[PDB]
Amino acid sequence: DPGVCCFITKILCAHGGRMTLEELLGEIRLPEAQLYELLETAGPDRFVLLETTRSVVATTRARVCRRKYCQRPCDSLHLCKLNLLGRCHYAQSQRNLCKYSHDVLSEQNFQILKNHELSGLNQEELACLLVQSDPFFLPEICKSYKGEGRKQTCGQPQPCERLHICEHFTRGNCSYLNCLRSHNLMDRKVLTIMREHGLSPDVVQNIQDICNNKHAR
Ligand SMILES: [Zn+2]
Ligand SMILES: [Zn+2]
Ligand SMILES: [Zn+2]
Ligand SMILES: [Zn+2]
Repeated sequence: DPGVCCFITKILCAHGGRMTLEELLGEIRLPEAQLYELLETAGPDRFVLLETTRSVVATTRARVCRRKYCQRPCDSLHLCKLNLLGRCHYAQSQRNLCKYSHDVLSEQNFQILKNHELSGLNQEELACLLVQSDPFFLPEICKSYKGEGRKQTCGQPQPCERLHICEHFTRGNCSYLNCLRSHNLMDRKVLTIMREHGLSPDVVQNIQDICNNKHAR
């Protein structure tokens, strides 16, 4: 019923979603070329390789459902976003119930996880993977932001609290060679907003590197 529990995915997700190639090699006990074969077969939509001496950042094409009022059939995951970010009160309150599933390993999600080679991961491992992969988990992007070096139509009378970043870049589909909108998630103001939303700079760095990878398509 479940798919195969993937050694490489398992190890990366247990180690925070990124490891150096040298670390992974030590864990898997293979010659470098044998590991590269495994990584290349899964492809860049699952394992991002970069120079950091190289590292591997785990990702997935699995995404959380974006429908307002979903009914079957659906090919996406159904779960509580805020919960995976440690930001859902219902994880503490006994008053009423969250409308979103707080169990990523639900019957409903089972087949989707299998379709994406994610069987045999626990909720902590899945959350690590998803939060650095699905743009759904990012803070809102400012639609008033048109690009760098422009008098912004936002920010008055009160400061803008939305990210001044390219939304398409975060979704892996910015088609500009020289985009006018920032692709720099590691900017200090961005990191503050990410942090408040529940994303640490280390998580954002992984997101940055995954998005850089997709932009280089
Ligand atoms: Zn759905
Ligand atoms: Zn919830
Ligand atoms: Zn703004
Ligand atoms: Zn862009």
